[PDB]
Amino acid sequence: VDLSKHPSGIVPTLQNIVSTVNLDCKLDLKAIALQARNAEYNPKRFAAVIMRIREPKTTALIFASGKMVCTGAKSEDFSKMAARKYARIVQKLGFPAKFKDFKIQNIVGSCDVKFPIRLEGLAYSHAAFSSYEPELFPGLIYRMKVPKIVLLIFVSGKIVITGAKMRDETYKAFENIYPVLSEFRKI
DNA sequence: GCTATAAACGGGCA
DNA sequence: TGCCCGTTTATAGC
Repeated sequence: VDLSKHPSGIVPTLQNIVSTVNLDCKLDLKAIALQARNAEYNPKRFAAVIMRIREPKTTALIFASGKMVCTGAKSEDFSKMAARKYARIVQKLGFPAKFKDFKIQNIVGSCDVKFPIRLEGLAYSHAAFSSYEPELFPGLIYRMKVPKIVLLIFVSGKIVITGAKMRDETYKAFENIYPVLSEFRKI
């Protein structure tokens, strides 16, 4: 384990990637839904052709403007790969699709400090960052400021980390919270 | 299933 | 304007 960005020795698994990209062409979603078998289009419910591929297991959202969203991938490149696959499926249907302005929009990762946490004690000494109402949701909602990352901390020691645009913020935010979570170990 | 979280999207509606 | 819906994913306690 690389103990330079991970002094803890713990590495958050990335669990979901959300990305955008501009096909930079106007599209007929009604037509796309007809010749593609992989596509569902409910213009009332959501003005988007919803498309999926098996590897990388992803779901895409394709809007007439030409903007496209890709979700479900386990990493940044994996997400890019899927978006490339979707853009080419579109090209194959006779549309001047390109691959303009690809952007990693959100990283979601999870990890495990491997010990229980007193969520109340954590929520009590960090009132400015925390939000813990275990009747609505069993997880503490910790909005870190540097970096601006949102952590979801639980009793078991399992942790969700979201709102990251670079995977180093996913890693930094956890590293920031680890010596805090040890402070409130549940014995 | 709903409860919560981040984020892109575009149509709809107060 | 703004807010919802829309998709995905870890988490887990009703």
